[PDB]
Amino acid sequence: NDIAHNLAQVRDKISAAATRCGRSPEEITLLAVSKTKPASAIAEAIDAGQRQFGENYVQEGVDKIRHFQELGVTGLEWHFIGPLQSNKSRLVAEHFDWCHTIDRLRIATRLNDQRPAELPPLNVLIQINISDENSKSGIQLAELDELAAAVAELPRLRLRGLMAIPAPESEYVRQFEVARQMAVAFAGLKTRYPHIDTLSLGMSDDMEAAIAAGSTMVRIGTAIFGA
Repeated sequence: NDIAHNLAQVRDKISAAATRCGRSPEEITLLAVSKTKPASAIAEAIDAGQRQFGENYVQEGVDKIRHFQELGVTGLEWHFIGPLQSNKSRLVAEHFDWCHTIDRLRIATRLNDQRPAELPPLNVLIQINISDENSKSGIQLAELDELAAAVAELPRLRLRGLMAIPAPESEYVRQFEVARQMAVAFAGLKTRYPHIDTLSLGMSDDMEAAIAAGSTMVRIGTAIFGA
């Protein structure tokens, strides 16, 4: 396919979905999910104006980060959106700008400790397992207040909101209901904690329900880079 054309098509759908439910299209960040795609494909996306990329595997993501740092491309934002094992946390703390997958205090404390002080604080989301019994990633909502309080004190992290990967769901009604559960948790978090502004929620198949429910960031891979 053509990455530049796909990017425009995805941005159009995001913009339409926001407009339909009265939201401004600027409220929704497109996170281009480049896992398993070569740097040359990311390079095409960059040449077409895309600046935020999400990677699922640490060494793959760090190799790409270094590649575009050495080319001297600036303005990029790299999000780690895969599960994080403790033996790979240092590479994430030293190179990524965001991490969506905080689901236990020890991994956040490791990231905090391994983040150099000269870098900006690592932007982190707490991941909720909202509806997926087949996943072991993410916390239950009942554990959120406690974990958020603990994570919030880490000086080299910045708690920015929540992420979830709901169980696959074909019914729009259930897509919206599950997404609203996350939006409701997001809003409650936003009242007490400072600078809560990111709800990472939604991919191609549930994009409309996620945006209608209150997502601020959709994660799109196949529809941009192909399969």
